[PDB]
Amino acid sequence: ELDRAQERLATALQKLEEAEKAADESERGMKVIESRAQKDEEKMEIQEIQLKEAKHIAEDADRKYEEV
Amino acid sequence: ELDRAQERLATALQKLEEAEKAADESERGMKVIESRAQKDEEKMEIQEIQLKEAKHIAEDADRKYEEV
Amino acid sequence: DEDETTALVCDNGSGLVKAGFAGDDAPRAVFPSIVGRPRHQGVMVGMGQKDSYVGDEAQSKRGILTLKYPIEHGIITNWDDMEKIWHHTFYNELRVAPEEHPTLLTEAPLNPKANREKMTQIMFETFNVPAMYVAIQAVLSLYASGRTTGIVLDSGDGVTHNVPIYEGYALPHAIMRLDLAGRDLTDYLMKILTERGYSFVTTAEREIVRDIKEKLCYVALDFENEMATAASSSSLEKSYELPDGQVITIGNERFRCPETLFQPSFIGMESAGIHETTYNSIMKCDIDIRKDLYANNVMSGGTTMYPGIADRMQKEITALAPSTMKIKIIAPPERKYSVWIGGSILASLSTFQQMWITKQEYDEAGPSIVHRKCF
Amino acid sequence: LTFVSSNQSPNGERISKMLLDSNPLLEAFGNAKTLRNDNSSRFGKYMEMQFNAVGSPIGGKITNYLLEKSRVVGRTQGERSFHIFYQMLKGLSQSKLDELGLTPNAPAYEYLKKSGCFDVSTIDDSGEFKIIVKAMETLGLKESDQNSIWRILAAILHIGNITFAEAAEQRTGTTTVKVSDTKSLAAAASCLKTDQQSLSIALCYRSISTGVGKRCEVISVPMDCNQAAYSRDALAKALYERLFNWLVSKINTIINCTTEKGPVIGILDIYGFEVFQNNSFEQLNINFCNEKLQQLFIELTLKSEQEEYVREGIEWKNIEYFNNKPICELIEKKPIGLISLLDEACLIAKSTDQTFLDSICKQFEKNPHLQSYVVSKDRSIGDTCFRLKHYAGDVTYDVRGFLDKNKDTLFGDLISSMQSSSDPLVQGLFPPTRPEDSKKRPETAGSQFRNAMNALITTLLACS
Ligand SMILES: Nc1ncnc2c1ncn2[C@@H]1O[C@H](COP(=O)(O)OP(=O)(O)O)[C@@H](O)[C@H]1O
Ligand SMILES: [Ca+2]
Repeated sequence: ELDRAQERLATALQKLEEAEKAADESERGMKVIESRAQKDEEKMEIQEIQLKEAKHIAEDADRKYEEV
Repeated sequence: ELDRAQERLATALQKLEEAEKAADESERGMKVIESRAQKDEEKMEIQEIQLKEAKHIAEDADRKYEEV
Repeated sequence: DEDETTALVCDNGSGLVKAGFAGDDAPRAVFPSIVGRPRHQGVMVGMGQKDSYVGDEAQSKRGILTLKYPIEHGIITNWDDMEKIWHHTFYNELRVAPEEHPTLLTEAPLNPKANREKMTQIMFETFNVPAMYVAIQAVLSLYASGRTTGIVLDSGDGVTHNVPIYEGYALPHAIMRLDLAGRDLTDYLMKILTERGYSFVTTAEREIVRDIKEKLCYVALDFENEMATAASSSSLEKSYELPDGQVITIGNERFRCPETLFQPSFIGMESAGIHETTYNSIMKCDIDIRKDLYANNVMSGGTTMYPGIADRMQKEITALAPSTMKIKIIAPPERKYSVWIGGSILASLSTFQQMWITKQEYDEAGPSIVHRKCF
Repeated sequence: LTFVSSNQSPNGERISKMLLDSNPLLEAFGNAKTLRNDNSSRFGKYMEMQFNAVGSPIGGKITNYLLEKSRVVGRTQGERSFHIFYQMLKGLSQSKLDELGLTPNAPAYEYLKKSGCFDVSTIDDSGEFKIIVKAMETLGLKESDQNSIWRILAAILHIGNITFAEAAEQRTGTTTVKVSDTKSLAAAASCLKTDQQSLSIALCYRSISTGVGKRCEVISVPMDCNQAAYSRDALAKALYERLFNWLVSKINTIINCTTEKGPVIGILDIYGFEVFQNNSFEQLNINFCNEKLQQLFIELTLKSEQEEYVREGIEWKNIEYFNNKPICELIEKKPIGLISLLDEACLIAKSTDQTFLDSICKQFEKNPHLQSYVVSKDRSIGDTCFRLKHYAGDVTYDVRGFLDKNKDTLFGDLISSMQSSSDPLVQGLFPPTRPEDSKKRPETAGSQFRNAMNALITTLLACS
C-alpha cells in the first residue's frame, strides 16, 4: 500500500505543479489580452466621437449646399 | 511510513483541487475576455471603414459646395 | 402570503420549462422538458420502473433513459406522456395546487386548432383550472425590453418566428414559421462527427451535444477567409476533456454546423435564410414604415447567444435593404428569458382579465370557447 | 390615562416626563419644512404603546408605510429634505468631515446641487446641532454610539453621490452607464473596501442564471438608461427605509422595559392637507392616504358604531346613510381598476406617464368621480393634465415623475453581492435577514405598495 501511496504522491505533486503553472500562464495570457482590450475599447470610443463629427460636418455641408 | 505518506497525500490532493480550481477560473476568464477582444476588434474594423467614409463624404460635400 | 391570492407564472419550450412563484421577475425552477423509459428495464424490482425519468432526476442519469421527446416544434408525437410532465411541474417543484392559482402558458404561433381544445381538456376537466390563458410567444417579450416600436424574431430550440410587432398583432400575415432550431442542430452533429472518429449514436448522449455546443461553438464571419486559416492550428482546435474521458479537439467543427443557420441549403430545405425572410415580412407592410424598423431590431432567444450572431446580421441586411438611415439591432445580452420577463408583465396586469378563460366560460360556449373569444 | 391609572413608583412619574420631552424630539424626525407649511411632517406612523400589569406604560414599537423615499434626492425648488441632515453638515468640524469623506463644497455634490439652496436665515444650523446631541444623549445615544451610527450614514452618502455620466458604449444614439467621476464611485466602494470595478459588474449589469440548484452570478446585461437610473434610485432609497426602521427599533431596545410585560395600544399620526395652485404626482398619493382615512371613519364611526346599536339591545331601524362610496374603492382593487390599470401602464416600460393618462380615460370617463378636458369642457384643465374628484372639490394633477417616482422596486440581484461582505456596516445595512417583513421578496412594485396599505387595513377590522 505504501508503494501505491508514494506513486499517487508523485503524480499528485507533479500535477499540482502543472496546475499551478497553468494557472499562472492562463493569468499571464489574461493580462496581456485585457490590456489590449482596454486599449481597443478606448480607441474605438475616440473614433465614434470623430465619426459623429464627421457626419455632422458632412450634413452641415449638404444643408449649406442646398442654400446656395 | 504509510501513515505519514497518507497524511501527506491527503493535503496534497487538497492543494491539487485548489490549484485546478484556480486554473479553471483563470482559463475561463482569459477565454471570455479573448472573445470580447475579438468582438471589439471586429467592431473597430467595421467602424474604421465608416470613419473614413464619413470623412471622404464630408470632403466631397465641400468640393461639391465649392463648385456651386 | 397576506398579500393577494391565486397567482403564478410559467413558460415551456424545447429546452427548459421556465416557471416560478407568484409575482416573480425571474424563474425559480427550470428543468428539461424530457421524458423516457428504460431501455435497461430499471432492475424491474429496484422499482416498477414507470416514471419515464423526467426532471432533474432524468437529466442526472441519462444512460438508463431512452429520451424520447414529446413536442418537437409544433407537432406533439404523443399527448399521453404529457400527462406526467405537468404532474411533475405544479406538484413537485412549484409546490402549489393547480386547483387554485391561475396559469400563463405560451403559444407556439400558428399551432393546430385541434391542439388548443385538447390542452384545455387536460386542465379544466382534469386539473380543474378556473382561470388561465396561453399568450403568443413573441409579443410577450416586446413589453419587457421596453420596446413599443420594433420587429421581433424570438426563437431558441422550438420554431423560428419572424413577428413584426411594433404597432399591431394579428393582421396581415408578415409572419413565418421554420422548423430549424435547437434539436435540428443537436441531431446534425452526430452525422458530420462520423468523419472524426466520433459518433453520439443514441438520443441519450445526443442531448449532451447541446451542452458542449453552448460553451464553445461559434459562427464564422466569412467562411472563405477562415478556410485558409485552417492551416494555422491556433484559433481552431481546443482541448475539451469529455467528463468521462475522451478529448475532442473541436476547431473547424465549431463554425461548420452553425453555417447551416444562414444556409438552410445544407439540409434539403428551400427555406430562405433568417435575413431573407425578414425582407419578406417587411415588404408587405407600408413603404413609409421601414426607416423605424431598421433603427431597432429585437433579436431574442438562446439561439442569439453564440459568438458572431448580431454582427453578421448587420452585414447581410444592409445589402438587400435600404441604405440611408442608421441600422441598429437590439439583442439583449441575455435575450433568452425575454419571454419570461414579459410573462411577469402580463402576469401582473388586470386588463389581462379580458383575455383568460374562466371556469364557467368554457361550459357556456362549449370547447370552442378558446377560438371564439381568443385569436 | 395617568392619575386615573396609578402612582407610587418613582420610575412612573419620571417616564411621564421623558414622553413629554419627546415633543421636541418628534419635532425633528417626522417633521420637515415644505414650500408652504413649515411644520409639515410627511410619513405614515403607527406607534404602539405597551403597558404593564398595573396599568402604566413600559415601552413601544414604531411602524412606517412606504416612504416618500425620493425626498432625499429629488424635490420641488425651494423645498428641503429632512432637517437632521443639513443640521449635521454645518455642525461638525472639517476635521471630522474629512473622516466621513465630505469636502467643504456643497455645489460639488449632486443630491444637494439638485436643490440649489443651503444657507437659510430663518433656521440656525450651528445652534440646532448641539440640541440634537442633547436629544440623543438624553434618550440613550452616547457619542460613542453616535459615531458608530454616522459611519453607516456616511457610507450611504458615498454611495449616494454618484449620478453616472454618458457611457459611449453603444453605437448610434442610445447608451449604457459607465463611471467618469471615478473618485465618487470609488468612495462608494471605499467604505465597503472592495474592488471598485467588480462592484459595478453586478449592479449596473443584471446577472441571472438559476435552474436546478439556485443561481450563478457573473454573466449579465447592460441595461438601458431608464432601468439604469431606476436601479440607482431603488438602491440609494431602499437602504434608508431599512435604516429608519432599524434606527427607531434599535433605540427602543434600550428604552423598552424588560422588568415586565403587558397589553398594547396603538396611536396614529400622518401628514397634513396641503393644496398648491399647481399639483403633481406626490399630491395623488397623499390624497390617496386621506381616501382611506375618510373610509376609515366610514368603516368605524358610520359602520362599526352602527353595529353597536343592535349589540346594546336597542329598537333600531335601518336609516338611510350616504353610500359606502365604493365607486372610489371598487375602482381600485379588483380587476379593471385605477391602481389595477396603473400597474398595467407602468409595466409597459416604454409607455410614459403621458400615455398612461389616455389609458384611464378610455377605461372610465363614465364611472362617477373622474373627468378631463376632452369630456368635461373646462379650460382650467391643461392639455397634459386631468381632473379627479375626492370629497367636496376638484383637484387637477400633473404628470411629471410618476414612473421613477412610483415603481422604485429593488431586486435581490443587487443586494446579494453586498450582503456577502464581512463588516458590521456593510452587512449592517441589511439587518439579520427579514425584520418581520418578507414572505416573498422579489415582487414588481405595484403589489409592494399594496402591502403597506393592506397591512394597515387588516389590523383595523379586528380592534376597537
Ligand atoms: N448563453 C447561452 N449560450 C448558448 N445557448 C444558450 C445559452 N443560454 C441558453 N441557451 C440554450 O438555449 C436553449 C433554450 O432557448 P429558448 O429560447 O428558451 O428555447 P425554446 O423557447 O425553444 O424552449 C437551450 O438549448 C439552452 O441550452
Ligand atoms: Ca417555444
